[PDB]
Amino acid sequence: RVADTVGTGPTNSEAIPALTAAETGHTSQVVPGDTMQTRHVKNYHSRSESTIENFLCRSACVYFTEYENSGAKRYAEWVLTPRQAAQLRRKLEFFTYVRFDLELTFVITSTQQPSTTQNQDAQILTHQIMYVPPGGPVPDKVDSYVWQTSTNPSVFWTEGNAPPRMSIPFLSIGNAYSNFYDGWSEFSRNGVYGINTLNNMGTLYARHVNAGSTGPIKSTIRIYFKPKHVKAWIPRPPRLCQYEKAKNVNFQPSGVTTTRQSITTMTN
Amino acid sequence: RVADTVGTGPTNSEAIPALTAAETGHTSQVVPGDTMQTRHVKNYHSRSESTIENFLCRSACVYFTEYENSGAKRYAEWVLTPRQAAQLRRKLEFFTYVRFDLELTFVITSTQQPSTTQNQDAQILTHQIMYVPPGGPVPDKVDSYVWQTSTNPSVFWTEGNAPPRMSIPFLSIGNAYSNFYDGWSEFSRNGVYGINTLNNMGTLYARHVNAGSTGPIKSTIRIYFKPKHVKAWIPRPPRLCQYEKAKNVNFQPSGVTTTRQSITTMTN
Amino acid sequence: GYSDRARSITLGNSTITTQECANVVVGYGVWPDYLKDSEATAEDQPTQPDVATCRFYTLDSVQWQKTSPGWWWKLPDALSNLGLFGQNMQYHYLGRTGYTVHVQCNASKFHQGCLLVVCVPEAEMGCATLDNTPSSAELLGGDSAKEFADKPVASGSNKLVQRVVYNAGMGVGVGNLTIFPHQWINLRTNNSATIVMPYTNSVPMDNMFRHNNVTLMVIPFVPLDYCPGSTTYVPITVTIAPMCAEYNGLRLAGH
Amino acid sequence: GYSDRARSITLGNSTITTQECANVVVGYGVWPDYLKDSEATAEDQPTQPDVATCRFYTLDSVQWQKTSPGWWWKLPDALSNLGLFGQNMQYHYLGRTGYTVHVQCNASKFHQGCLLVVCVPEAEM
Amino acid sequence: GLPTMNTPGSCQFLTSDDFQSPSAMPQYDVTPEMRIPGEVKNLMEIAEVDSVVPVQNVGEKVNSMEAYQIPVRSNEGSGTQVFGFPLQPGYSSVFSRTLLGEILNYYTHWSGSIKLTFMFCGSAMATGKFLLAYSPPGAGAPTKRVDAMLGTHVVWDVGLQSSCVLCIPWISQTHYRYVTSDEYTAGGFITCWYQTNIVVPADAQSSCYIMCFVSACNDFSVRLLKDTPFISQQNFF
Amino acid sequence: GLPTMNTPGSCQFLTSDDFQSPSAMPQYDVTPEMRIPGEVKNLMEIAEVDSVVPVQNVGEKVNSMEAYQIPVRSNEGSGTQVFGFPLQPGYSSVFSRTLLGEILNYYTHWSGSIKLTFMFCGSAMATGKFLLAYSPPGAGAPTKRVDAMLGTHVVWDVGLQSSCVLCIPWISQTHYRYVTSDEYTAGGFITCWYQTNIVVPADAQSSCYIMCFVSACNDFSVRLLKDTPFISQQNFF
Amino acid sequence: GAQVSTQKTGAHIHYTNINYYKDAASNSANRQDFTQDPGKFTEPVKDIMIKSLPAL
Amino acid sequence: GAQVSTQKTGAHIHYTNINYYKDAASNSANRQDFTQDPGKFTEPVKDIMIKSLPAL
Amino acid sequence: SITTPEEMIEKAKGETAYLPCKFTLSPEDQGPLDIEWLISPADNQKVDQVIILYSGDKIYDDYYPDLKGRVHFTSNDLKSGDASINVTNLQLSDIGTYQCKVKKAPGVANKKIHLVVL
Repeated sequence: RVADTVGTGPTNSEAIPALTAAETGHTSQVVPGDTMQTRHVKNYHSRSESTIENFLCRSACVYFTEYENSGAKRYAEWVLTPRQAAQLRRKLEFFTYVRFDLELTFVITSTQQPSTTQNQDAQILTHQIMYVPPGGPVPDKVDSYVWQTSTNPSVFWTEGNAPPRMSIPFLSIGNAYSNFYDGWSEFSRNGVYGINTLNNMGTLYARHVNAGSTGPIKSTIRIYFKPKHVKAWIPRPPRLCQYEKAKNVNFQPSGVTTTRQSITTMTN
Repeated sequence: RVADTVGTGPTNSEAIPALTAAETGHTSQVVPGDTMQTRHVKNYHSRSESTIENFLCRSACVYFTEYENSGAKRYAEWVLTPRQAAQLRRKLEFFTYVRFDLELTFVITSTQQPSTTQNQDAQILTHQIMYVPPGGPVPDKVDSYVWQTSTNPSVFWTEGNAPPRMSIPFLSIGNAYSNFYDGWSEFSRNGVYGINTLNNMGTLYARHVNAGSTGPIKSTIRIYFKPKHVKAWIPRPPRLCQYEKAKNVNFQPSGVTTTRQSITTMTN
Repeated sequence: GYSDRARSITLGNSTITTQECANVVVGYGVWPDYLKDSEATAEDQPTQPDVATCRFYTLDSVQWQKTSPGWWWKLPDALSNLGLFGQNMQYHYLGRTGYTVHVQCNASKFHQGCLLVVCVPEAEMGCATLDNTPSSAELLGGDSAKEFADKPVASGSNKLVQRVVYNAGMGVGVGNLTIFPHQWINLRTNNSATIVMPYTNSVPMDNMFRHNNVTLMVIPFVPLDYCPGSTTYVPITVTIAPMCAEYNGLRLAGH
Repeated sequence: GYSDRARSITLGNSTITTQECANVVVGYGVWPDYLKDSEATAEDQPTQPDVATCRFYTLDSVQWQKTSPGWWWKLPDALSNLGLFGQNMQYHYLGRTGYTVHVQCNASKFHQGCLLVVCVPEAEM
Repeated sequence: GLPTMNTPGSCQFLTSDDFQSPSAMPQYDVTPEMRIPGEVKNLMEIAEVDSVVPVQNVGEKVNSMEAYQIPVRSNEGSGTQVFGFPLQPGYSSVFSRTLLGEILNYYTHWSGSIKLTFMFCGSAMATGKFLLAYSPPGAGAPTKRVDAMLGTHVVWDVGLQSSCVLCIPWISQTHYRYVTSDEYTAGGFITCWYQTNIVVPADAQSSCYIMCFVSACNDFSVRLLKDTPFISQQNFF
Repeated sequence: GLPTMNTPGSCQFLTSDDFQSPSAMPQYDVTPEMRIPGEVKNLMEIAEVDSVVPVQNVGEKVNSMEAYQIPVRSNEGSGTQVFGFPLQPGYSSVFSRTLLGEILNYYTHWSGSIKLTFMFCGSAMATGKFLLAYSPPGAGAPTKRVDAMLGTHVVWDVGLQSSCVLCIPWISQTHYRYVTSDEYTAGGFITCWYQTNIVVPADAQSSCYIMCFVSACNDFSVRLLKDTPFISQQNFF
Repeated sequence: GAQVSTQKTGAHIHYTNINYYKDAASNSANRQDFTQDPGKFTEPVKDIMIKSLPAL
Repeated sequence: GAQVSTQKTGAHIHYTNINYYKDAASNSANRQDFTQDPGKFTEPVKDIMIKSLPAL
Repeated sequence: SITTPEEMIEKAKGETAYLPCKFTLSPEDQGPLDIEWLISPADNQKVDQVIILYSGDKIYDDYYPDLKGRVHFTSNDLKSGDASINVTNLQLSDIGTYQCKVKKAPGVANKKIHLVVL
């Protein structure tokens, strides 16, 4: 809920709430009643939707890639990082350190490519998505022995069913993930600035278990990241300029804000 | 959970914990505090994921074979043995005797083969998987009378549905399965060395219940083995060289480990 | 009968005295303290010099001209070559410390100007190349103060930090910098700004060489102005004192 | 069932282990301790690093030849360029410290020899 | 074997749903929580912190530190307007980029009071009096100091106290407004005039500047979570 | 007839799941449990057992029993280095094949102390003193015995007691490290020097060897179960 | 072991939730967690400042 | 006959499980079974060896 | 990750140009290391032409005729982050764009160097 307005009457006194000093870095926190006559009001409005759990706990598409049932490209590999999509990324960059659980949902759709192949019979396509931990072996080819997934979590999905969903616990050698790292990985400071061993989750591999049809088919996989049980520390100013590279906060200088015809102008 | 570090101070005394004898075969078990000054630390780390149930209870692909809806090969037969796949096998070979429950999951995918057949109409393909106990009759042909499965457990699966799954109780004439058998089945020692009547489960038969379409179709079945309620006895050293034959521990001599430029070298 | 705008801070063998101050900003309400036995990780006993390491270290002054864009400092890096503090980290692998930033600047009633003193943790700065990262020398200036650029830095193939004052090198609005602990010096009301910062990092302790926990930035929103016959040269001295410092991982000196 | 000629001393992050020692001579019966508030003179608070300064510092070895006359060291001077201890005094006017001297030398049963280890305060030469 | 009947909405993926999913890694021990300062539990706390607002956002000034500063001087006249802007924190260019405006762009409705703090940045000898004022909707933006006085106003006198705070009271027909520009839910007009002329002594600048800080009150709320237009992307990074 | 609604993740096969399945054979009596020695209930117990480590893994020595042995001798010099290797049990070649290294390859993170036991394998008349030492990260591998002494070190004297144990303390910024090689989470450097020269009598070998045993402490844990790269397969057996 | 909690309702009813996984990170989001503490960001000053009293 | 147990949670909540088969080998894995007894592998010696006392 | 991937090197004729392509690998990277040095000519003729290739722990020095026995890897480790080449005889033709590719699955890193000879 929120604070209720308090009724006030005309007051003549030495007390001066409005006068203050902004140099102290202290917010004035002056209610409307201090500077004007108000009427008692019983506010029933509640700050429920402005909470971090409500703000950050929504599914947002972070990356979509495609693969084929034939040809050179037969499998797709993506390393887990949320800086791929500007939207979810900007919301996350609001704070310095964030600790949260992760929920992954994948939407897979297959589109038949143009071909001269005739008498095409298609069998229900089955897709396998394998998650590889950091330092784990990565499959060289689509028909590699790695796809055994003995100790690697993997999900098998058949088309016409609800999208596959799995819940990942917070993984970080450090106490919390770091959105911004100031420094170099090397003790000699001769490496890419801002690189951190933190925020490393894993790599996702997606392929077709079976060819399905003689004719060519291309499938696109979209990865959705929904934060859960989120925690935030040290709030910082929101991004003002468009993101150029995921690896570095490199930006192009941008006008503080939009202009107007002149001061004293009530319109844009 | 794990042990908490204990704070220590400089000590001058006759007691000599670091000095010991490795000939006794006894691990020294010396904490950091015995040889240096430490600060009290309240460790909250827990050895949960290192348990045998957590280590071995994961689904791992052990064998995949294919069959057709026409032609010579119409059914596929595989005898139950986990030595087919090196991954799951190496994890199991960590101990000498292991007793555990077994869970089987099968993933079946059908791919249309190239053909000159025209006007191909496909009907939802139904696959039958039959488990045969040791000493049970084995079907000679796809349309044999054995597929009645009166006393043989069998599962019927239709494409577009979740993969079929069944739970098998520990089966072994002996008290526990034996990973390594030293000896001969024959009292006269004139037979294949290491053969044991133990670890014999059964044979799996997979076929298409109906042809489905005039055009040729080939389906591949993958068998997954997930151990449950596992127990381990007598730990042994992990495999150092690549597996050659499932039947015998035959190996090719392999370098103890990788080499480096010289001793005193900090890199590979 | 004490005065609200009168104060004195005593750390080690150094004392600062201000007769015209606004107040003291204690970070996010947390006062510098040592590591507890529950949140610690390094099993070895921590070494705390306390008197030698924690004391006021005065850096070189800067000149506040009418066109001065702004200046910035790396708190861990700045004191790396000064006193025992600098020596201590040279011989220690890990280091955890808090700071008290007392920016000093004075002018006559006739002089009019305004400055912003703010401590920004993890201030990752951008680079003009838009493909490379800023060089160590450009980002870090030990025994010096790195300055901001009014006009945008030229884009080319090199490692130069975008010194744009309005984006401040972090690609964010300069006006939104008040979210972090900060204080304002106006030559009509303030003569100094004092800020106390608690140690803030994801990990319990971290390397003090390749990693910088906080960054001090002094930016004038309203420029320095005065009539002729007045004092043209106006300096700014920054005094930083470590608080509750402690180190772990004794080794041969170096980086 | 400990052995009389077996010992181990742990200071800071360094540990020495001897499996053939005679005993330990504690000066004139006084064990190194800090300055009391009654016998002190400097009014300023003393700084005690403790873990960094107090730890074993191994000096360069010497060769014991058949004609070796003898060797000598200045304890405060010897450690002036080693570790934080050396750095600490470089930045401090006054300094008060105690020491533990562990001379090490080993030889086979067949080898025969004899050495004298002694600490002489104020050895004006 | 329990009889079950599915309902409309089965096997569907709603981005904003709250269901339970299986864990990809079972029995995983996460790192213990560590005490980190400035923990945030609600977005409003961030929006209650004063943010510098660039009132003079005109021409090339938005590319310089001059946009934030507000000019005042000694003029042989009275009743002149220091500045003027509408009460549109979500839509107006002046507030669209403030900590308040940046947060108000992820929500559809907003209801509460707004605090405006003005800090005189002149010399100690410089003195003056201004008329900070807020005018309700349904009346044309006041053009003279006579018209502006009618609405909520605060006479500010330069003094040892560096800043004076003007608190815009919440005066609306409906319980909430719209962050996007909307004629029906008109906010109001905020203007500043010269109550008295700036007075300076000899060998002292007659041209000074002012700083504006905008934060929210203890009765400010937002609703309907929506995406922010500002951030744009044509390809992945 | 109960109304039901499916959610995202229905009819999916997650390898690491914990659900109930029907029994292929109903009412089956299994063989009664028998008491077998050396029962294992946790992988860590196996990893706490001393494992011989081949420090001298150079050239063709890895194909012989010489890789495990470490050479020492009587040399007219002092302060020389017996050996040197980094603290990387999961990645370093020296520890990649030990009982500890073999188990650390199925996990991603590892956090705890490590015990190194050195057993002198010379004659009874042979005597000597070595300086076992561990140096923290952020400093170059020590090149002389002066530099090495600065870090955690243990003076070892040959005596009736055959072996001396060096316990590497856990000194890391983060709570865990990475089993795979990683620059950010640098472990440290372990080196051995000659505190005193080896001294032997007449008609006695001046060349001896040492054995190293590496085990984990009572505060060692691992996380993130992953597959081991070592085992490879191109076809079924 | 069912947890009964109050549904989000307007001003001027109940729901039952059970956990089917022991993982706990497999649970739903804590939507009903409204706590406010802006004092640190708004006033992180050392000496408390009363509004009635003048700042300096 | 529902069994309520504690979920795996971090340091520094509950789940209900029912068995729908009488087979019992049809149950889920016993993930929460953490027991440590390395004494047999580390020290299988006949005479207990105290660290303070010298080995031989 | 390659340090300063975009850069420009200026050297006089016959001065031996050293091109630095030092990289750093992430934990996920576990695939075979493949280095590929491809040169784009300033002549405006066919571009993306390879000069020197390092794969399967072996080196190939014959993919571009003009540079015959002139391109050698500066470091002999190569697995180490440092993967640099140096042209011994700088010539007027040398002017062009040189691209360095470090491919270790998952993740590919590329560095582009503009070479000008005075």
